[PDB]
Amino acid sequence: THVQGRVYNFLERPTGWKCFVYHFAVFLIVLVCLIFSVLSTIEQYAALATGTLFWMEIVLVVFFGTEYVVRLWSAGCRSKYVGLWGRLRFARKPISIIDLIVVVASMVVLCVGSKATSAIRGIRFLQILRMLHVDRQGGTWRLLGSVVFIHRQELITTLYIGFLGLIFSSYFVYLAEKDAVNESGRVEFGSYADALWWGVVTVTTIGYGDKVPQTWVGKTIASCFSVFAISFFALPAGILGSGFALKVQQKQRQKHFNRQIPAAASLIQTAWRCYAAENPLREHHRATIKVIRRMQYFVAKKKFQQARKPYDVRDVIEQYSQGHLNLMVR
Amino acid sequence: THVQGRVYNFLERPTGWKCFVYHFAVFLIVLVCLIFSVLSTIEQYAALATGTLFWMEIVLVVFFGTEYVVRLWSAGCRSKYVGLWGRLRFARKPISIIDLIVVVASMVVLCVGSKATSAIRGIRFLQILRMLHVDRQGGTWRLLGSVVFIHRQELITTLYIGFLGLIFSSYFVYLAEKDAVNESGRVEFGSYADALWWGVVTVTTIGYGDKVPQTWVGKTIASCFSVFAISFFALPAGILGSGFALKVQQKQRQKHFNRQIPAAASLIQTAWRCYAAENPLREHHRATIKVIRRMQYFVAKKKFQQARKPYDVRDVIEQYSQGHLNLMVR
Amino acid sequence: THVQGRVYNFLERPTGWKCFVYHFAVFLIVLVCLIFSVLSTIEQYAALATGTLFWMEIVLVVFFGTEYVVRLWSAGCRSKYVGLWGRLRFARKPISIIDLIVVVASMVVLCVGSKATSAIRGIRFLQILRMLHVDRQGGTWRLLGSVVFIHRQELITTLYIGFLGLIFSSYFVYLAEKDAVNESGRVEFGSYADALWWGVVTVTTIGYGDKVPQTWVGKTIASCFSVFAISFFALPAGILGSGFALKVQQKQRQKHFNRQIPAAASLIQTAWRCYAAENPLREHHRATIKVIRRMQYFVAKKKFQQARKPYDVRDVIEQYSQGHLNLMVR
Amino acid sequence: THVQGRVYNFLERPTGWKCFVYHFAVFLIVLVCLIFSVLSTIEQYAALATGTLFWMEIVLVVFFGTEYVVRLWSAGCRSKYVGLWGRLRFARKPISIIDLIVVVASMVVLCVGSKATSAIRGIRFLQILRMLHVDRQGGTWRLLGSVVFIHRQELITTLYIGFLGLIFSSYFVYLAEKDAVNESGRVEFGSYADALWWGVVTVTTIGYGDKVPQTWVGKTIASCFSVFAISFFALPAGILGSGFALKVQQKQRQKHFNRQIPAAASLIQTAWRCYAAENPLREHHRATIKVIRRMQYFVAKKKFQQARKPYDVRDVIEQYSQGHLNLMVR
Amino acid sequence: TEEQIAEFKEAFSLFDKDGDGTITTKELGTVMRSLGQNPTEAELQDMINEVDADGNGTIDFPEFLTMMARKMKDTDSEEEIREAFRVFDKDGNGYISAAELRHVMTNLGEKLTDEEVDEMIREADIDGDGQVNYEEFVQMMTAK
Amino acid sequence: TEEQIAEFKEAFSLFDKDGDGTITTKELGTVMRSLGQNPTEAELQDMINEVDADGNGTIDFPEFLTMMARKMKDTDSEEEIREAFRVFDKDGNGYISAAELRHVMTNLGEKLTDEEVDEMIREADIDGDGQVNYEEFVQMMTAK
Amino acid sequence: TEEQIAEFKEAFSLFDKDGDGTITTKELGTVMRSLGQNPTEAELQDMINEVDADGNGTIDFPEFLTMMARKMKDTDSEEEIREAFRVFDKDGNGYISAAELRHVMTNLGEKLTDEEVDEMIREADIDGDGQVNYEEFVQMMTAK
Amino acid sequence: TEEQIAEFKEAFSLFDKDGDGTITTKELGTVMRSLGQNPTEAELQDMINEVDADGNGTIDFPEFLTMMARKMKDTDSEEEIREAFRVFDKDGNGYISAAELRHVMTNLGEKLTDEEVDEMIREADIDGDGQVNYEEFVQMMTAK
Ligand SMILES: COc1ccc(-c2csc(NC(=O)[C@H]3CCCCN3S(=O)(=O)c3ccc(C)cc3)n2)cc1
Ligand SMILES: COc1ccc(-c2csc(NC(=O)[C@H]3CCCCN3S(=O)(=O)c3ccc(C)cc3)n2)cc1
Ligand SMILES: COc1ccc(-c2csc(NC(=O)[C@H]3CCCCN3S(=O)(=O)c3ccc(C)cc3)n2)cc1
Ligand SMILES: COc1ccc(-c2csc(NC(=O)[C@H]3CCCCN3S(=O)(=O)c3ccc(C)cc3)n2)cc1
Ligand SMILES: [K+]
Ligand SMILES: [K+]
Ligand SMILES: [K+]
Ligand SMILES: [K+]
Repeated sequence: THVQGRVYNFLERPTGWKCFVYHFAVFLIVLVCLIFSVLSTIEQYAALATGTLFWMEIVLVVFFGTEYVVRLWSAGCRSKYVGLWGRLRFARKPISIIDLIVVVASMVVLCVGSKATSAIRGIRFLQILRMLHVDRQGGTWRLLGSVVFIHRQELITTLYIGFLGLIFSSYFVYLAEKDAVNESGRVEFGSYADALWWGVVTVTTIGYGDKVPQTWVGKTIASCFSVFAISFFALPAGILGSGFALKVQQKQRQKHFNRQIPAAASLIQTAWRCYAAENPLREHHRATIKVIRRMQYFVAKKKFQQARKPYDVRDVIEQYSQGHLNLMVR
Repeated sequence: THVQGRVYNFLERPTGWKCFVYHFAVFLIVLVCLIFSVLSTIEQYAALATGTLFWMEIVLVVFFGTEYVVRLWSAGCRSKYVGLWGRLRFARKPISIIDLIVVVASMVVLCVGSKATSAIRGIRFLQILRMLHVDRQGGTWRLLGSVVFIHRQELITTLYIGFLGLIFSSYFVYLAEKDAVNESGRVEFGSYADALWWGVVTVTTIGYGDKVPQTWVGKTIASCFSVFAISFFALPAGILGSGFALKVQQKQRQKHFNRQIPAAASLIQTAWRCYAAENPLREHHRATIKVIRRMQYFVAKKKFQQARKPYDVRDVIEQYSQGHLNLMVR
Repeated sequence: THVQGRVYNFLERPTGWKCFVYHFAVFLIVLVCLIFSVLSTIEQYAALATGTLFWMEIVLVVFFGTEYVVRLWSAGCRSKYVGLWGRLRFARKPISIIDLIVVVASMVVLCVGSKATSAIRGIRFLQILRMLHVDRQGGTWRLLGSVVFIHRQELITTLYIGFLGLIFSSYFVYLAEKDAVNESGRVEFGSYADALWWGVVTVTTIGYGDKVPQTWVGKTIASCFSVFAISFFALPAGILGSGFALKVQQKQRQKHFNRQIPAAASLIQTAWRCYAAENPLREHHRATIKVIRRMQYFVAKKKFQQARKPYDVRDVIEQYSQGHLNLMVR
Repeated sequence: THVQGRVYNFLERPTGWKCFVYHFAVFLIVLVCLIFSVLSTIEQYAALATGTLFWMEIVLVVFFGTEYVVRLWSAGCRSKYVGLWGRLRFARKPISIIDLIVVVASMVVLCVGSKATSAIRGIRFLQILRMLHVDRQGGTWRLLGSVVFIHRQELITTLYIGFLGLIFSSYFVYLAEKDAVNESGRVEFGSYADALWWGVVTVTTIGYGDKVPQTWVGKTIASCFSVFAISFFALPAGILGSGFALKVQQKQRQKHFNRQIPAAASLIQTAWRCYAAENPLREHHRATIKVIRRMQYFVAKKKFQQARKPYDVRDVIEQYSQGHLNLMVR
Repeated sequence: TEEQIAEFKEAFSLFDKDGDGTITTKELGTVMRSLGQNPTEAELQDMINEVDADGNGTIDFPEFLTMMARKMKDTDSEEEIREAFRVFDKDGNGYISAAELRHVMTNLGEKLTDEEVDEMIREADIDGDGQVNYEEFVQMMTAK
Repeated sequence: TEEQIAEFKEAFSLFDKDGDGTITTKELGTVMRSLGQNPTEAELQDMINEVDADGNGTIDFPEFLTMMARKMKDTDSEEEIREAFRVFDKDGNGYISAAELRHVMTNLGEKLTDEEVDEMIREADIDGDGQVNYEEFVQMMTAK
Repeated sequence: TEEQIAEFKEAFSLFDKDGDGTITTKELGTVMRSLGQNPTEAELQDMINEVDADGNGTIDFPEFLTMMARKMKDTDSEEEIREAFRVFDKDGNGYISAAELRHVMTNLGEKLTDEEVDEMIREADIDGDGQVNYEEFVQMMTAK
Repeated sequence: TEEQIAEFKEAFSLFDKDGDGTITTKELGTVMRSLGQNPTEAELQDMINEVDADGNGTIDFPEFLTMMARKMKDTDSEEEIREAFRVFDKDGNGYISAAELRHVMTNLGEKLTDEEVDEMIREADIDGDGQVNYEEFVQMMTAK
């Protein structure tokens, strides 16, 4: 039963090229099933589509059902989840419960609906809700949430400020434009809600053009605003980008050291052996075991040394600070 | 009268979860009262709203009046403000005077207005002006102002340059498009003011579409401009974001050391004691006081050491530079 | 004739608050004269404006003429420009020649034009061209040019790439949309030039809306493009911002050391004195001169030390690297 | 045959001012030929253009044919490509094969087409496809690809997230706006595809304005979306910019050391000589060779020292860490 | 050393108010409250979460003999304590005056009795100047 | 030294199962598989991609005499090996207990026989405390 | 030392033009203006804002005896002064010539009398080369 | 030293082809071109833009006696030259073999005569191994 964890990490901790194209393929399947949900809403094509979305749906539901059950069985390799109670502790997690309700509700709809409005009205949301199924472990969302929580203060700040700017400048605009009538005879700014829509659309640099001011006062304010407030709805981008990058680097750094350890262990685990070459043609077996012990040691030494090199600046300074300390003893 | 400062920092230096949800709740109250000021300007709903905004207004005014008076009383814990003169030195500050005029002018309007146009015309601005009441101490604005003052030069620079680009390119456009007539028969560029509106709307990436050039010259210029000037209205974002982040980090750093001190003090404040275990069943009381002195010392030592670790790189280098110096003595 | 350089740096190397508000005031004058050039192009107001722009113009021209002549005279404090040949080397510089042609051409127009179309048609461009007069020395433009030249490669790169993306995607769009006819009966994409206008307006996030595609192919391409190319017209912002900031910091750093030197000099210039207290009631004059020498020395020592502190990390490491070296001698 | 590599690096590894303006000139030629392909699609001017684009085309094709053949011949200086097999290994590369098919297909079209629709329909794409010919070696694209591959994770992340936001918010909008009818009588949101177009146009800050929601629900969602998702389509800019900059710096650094080496070599290559001044008027020839050996040595020493200075911080710390180590021996 | 390894064990269980080999962590809070301390429960718990290397809560001097078996005077505790002054270092030199030193000893962390702080620096202000040299105090406490 | 430079060459070609001056890289994988190792081919190849400075695959002790001619005890291999403990340094002091040390020697990289790990630290836990001083082990291995 | 602790106090109050124990900060500006200095008021104030550790403005040599009680020759003032040359260090070696040294001593901060600068380096240019070794000048000033 | 300070001045003006105290910078390019060098004019100019501390172009050994008056063997030129190998340091140890060393001495900067490079390392490859210890070469050149 070595296969258990094998397929597990083939499914749940994927790495390589095989499992990769597997996940990729299933993703593409999902995406085309969606793009048929798309062409379903178009009357020109709402017939053939809603048809093949009754076969393709069943294909996918059974596919996923099996992939799920097999995943669940192969969740024993991880002791935390071994045994029925652990197993339940598994499906307790978000992505799993999502896949569950997807699959079972597809089964529901296709157990009653097949004998068509509510059906498709739900099927679309399922085809949409499934995309979650690819990011099998959530590193994406965790990256995000961390970066935010870190920078929570900056973000709140700029949000508060932009919000206020919006509010005030929009009120003033409303006051300045509420009478005015478009050349098409109508009125754009009847209320503060409309002005506030304007503000949103404006301060974030979309500018549909459905609401534009006519008066010199309104244009004046809108100009000043447009110049001095848009920036508070465009910081988050730079912030978050820098955060992402930094964090990835931080991580792969840490990974460097997690690589560092095993070699440190193996070095000595080989040294004690080659050194301890006297107490594990029997004598020739002994000679050869000694020779290989020696060789391996010679190998480790180099591999350790190469895996102890200064990833960065802090590393060097720690090292040589420590040498200085060693002198502080001497 | 320990409660005085207790409620004070419950109101004015909040931290935790209780005072948090307090401030949060009052914020939500404010926000819905606003969103009814919103639906007040809509004739469909301008009746019920303006009604309940006569009860909810009184609720809030009295709420705030008491919160204010109690805050003021509880401003004695801080000596700077103790005594009538200090108290006056309190209400002298911006956010307090804002809350004051809010509350009293609500009282005014509701003392005369109740016996309806000017009333609501002012009430809206109050409901808007109140949002200031949440940021109880202004860290938001101070962050902002500092970051600016720091980067004043960059900002002025890009402003000046963008301004000029605007000016010149708009004049040229005016020259190139002043005759032209829209296909709807009208003329978009009659003056330089209109061109200048175009420029604003353009260089900052809004593009309503109410003013667009027709001639090959105008399109040429607008293209070059649109490519080579928009960037000077989008730097501030990156700048300010980086500034915010940096400053927050700088601060929490400093905070690390402000944490560092107390432990340094307590360590010795315990050492002298345990050491000085001879000059503060009386003898058993003495034995036990000695034992606890010793234990505490053992505790401090570790806590200090852990609270003296290298937050960052500058710290390590200072430390070991200093060790080197100590050698410079030796 | 100490006043010469005095007024010079009051005019040409300004610093403080007086000269500041001077330059500021003249700036505001310029700006309002412009904003009347604005309201000149509006027929409602083209009468009074063009009038007062005949008095205000003369005011400014004479003002500037004198400010210029006096500046020129006060350009002797700087030896490089002393003597007629140097003086000529002065007006040879850009901002000066600009002010010159401004003033003289105002004089021209007002020497012939007063005895009205061509006149105002030129006056507007002068009122516009004058704004250069404030940045008296050009640090703005130099900052810019440096930052660019540094980052020339990145910028060229993103420009080339965005250009190509534009080209290709626009051609494809043209092919896909050239037949199509707007619901208003007309055709937006008749040529490649129109498509290319679309592209410009699109990839840089303006989106007027005057040209939009109708076909599934065009929308497909425009989507992909809009997602994967806009970023190459928005990098320059982040780049340039970071550059600006960095450079300012670099400069003020350097300034730290330029401050560092004088103190280093004065320290010793006082040490040799106090030390050399024997070879410059005469004896009491001697005693007092000695005492003040000593005091001053005690002052320098501290001021130097405080002005030799580690602005940054590189400074500390240089210092203590150097201590290590000093050991390398020992 | 020293000229071989001479013209080669004049063509393929250009540096200086001559080869520069060469490449620049040919670029401008290409660009105007394009801008006539532009004015070809305009019926006002589709006659003269398509004419001169029959002469200019032949000019360019022959120009390029020769430049190509000569380049190919001059590709021997590089041994890797010497000999027919190497030569073939040359044209195997992308930019070369591109130039090849450009030139030969121009020849095709002008060998059959001259005896006009398909012709010009292809010629336009050639005039477009040629621009590749300038970046003679591809540093542009390589910079790009590297920076990406580095930051692949961040980018994928933000893409996935923005994609989802798009999907969901657009579905909800569709549900909220599918009935609504524009004031012009028509319906904007008939399908999910239209909503999805809206989303694309919106979340990336274009906002044509061809599709706008009317209902309070739609505006609500669009607002929240517009605020909280646009940022995931604007990170890439900051990321990529920082990447570019960093990489360029990294490179020129490395270049510093690649400069460092030759001097290290020459120093000793001169030292051994001047030192070895006894075993290479013959004696006066010997004296003079000795003198020049000495002088050169004195030159190197300084040049090396100046070319070993600390580009940056890591350099200093490595150096003095190493001095410390040298002590670790002592 | 063998002259205290025995009379120390008697006080060792003196916290349990019985003969069990139990430090009596829950009862040390009453031992001290009777001594006149009356600490909190978190401080009571942290007192032993590290003072007792075992980890139980009541111990047979696995570390209750080690804590006593730590001279608290060697070089390993002469620098950690010297750094604390360096927190209060400014322009160096062990400059501290009785002024700032009294300012601080009586304001931060675990303050002293005014008579404790007054006569604490007394032995360290022998010269009577405003520079309480640290080397003057550690040498006094080097026997800790 | 001259007493082993000869009997060592005999075992030198003992891997080739013949008299060729060949380390027999492809056949060392069978030599060890018969010894009871049975390694993989990548490990077999890396064993000699650096152990043999020549670079061929079968060598006349260009380095097969150099690897033996490396005492593996000098100062050049006493710090590289001391740093590995420093990976497991935390609060310093060569604190490591038999507990963490056994935890680790039997879990990572190339683990030992439980009897190998148990008696390996035995010589390094002479005092019986939970601090296996590294200086106590290298001095034991300094003759490596 | 006891031979100057007395005749120094007489000059101590010589600034007040009276017998008050007052440094006469406001009157030192006239004392020097009569000596031939005529400084500004900010310089007059900074002269004592740190020279007098008391902080009043007129003092009974709390520091007016300490400033005199600072040899101004020990190692604590031999490096701070040696760093100033290092500002003018370039290629090291105490290379400074009489050329740059005169260039500087007479242009920056508090310049000398041309006769002061000419004969100041005279004692430091004994070898007559363009390298005024700093170690040659501090040893001359080490008695400061 | 006094035995060469005279016969050296004769060769000093030997570049001017006359008795003027002129290094003959424009004529050294012909002196060497006749020696068999034939350098460029920029190299000719840089040869003296720093070798001659004066700055004229023809000098009366202000530095033409200083360049000779620089032993070129002291510690100030033993580290600057040792760092160049450290450029070629990799895994340290002065590992360089005759292989890489010949690879380099004959490919970069100012290459030697194959007979110069072959016998140059000859004295530094006494042991015949592929590790030309730098300390073996500087000691050979320490008399430079
Ligand atoms: C092109 O060169 C530029 C462009 C912009 C800047 C820049 C720095 S700080 C800044 N805005 C701001 O600091 C804020 C606050 C001051 C007014 C302008 N905005 S507000 O509209 O959001 C706004 C408006 C009204 C209320 C009640 C709250 C918030 N604008 C600097 C240089
Ligand atoms: C997509 O790749 C790009 C895109 C842009 C750049 C880039 C660097 S610097 C820059 N503009 C500029 O440096 C300024 C100044 C030079 C002209 C263009 N702009 S101006 O219109 O504001 C402008 C126009 C007219 C006047 C009187 C003042 C200011 N544009 C580099 C790469
Ligand atoms: C929201 O998440 C995102 C969004 C965008 C990116 C990203 C990285 S690199 C990149 N584009 C690019 O690298 C370039 C080149 C590849 C195609 C897309 N663009 S092209 O259209 O200008 C373009 C198109 C056609 C031609 C002939 C030249 C240039 N796009 C990554 C993540
Ligand atoms: C002006 O001040 C601001 C503005 C924005 C932010 C900020 C930080 S994180 C963030 N969005 C986000 O984190 C994502 C995820 C949470 C909802 C909002 N967006 S989502 O719409 O793309 C989106 C929507 C729906 C689905 C299914 C996926 C993705 N928005 C912070 C401060
Ligand atoms: K837009
Ligand atoms: K935009
Ligand atoms: K629009
Ligand atoms: K728009």
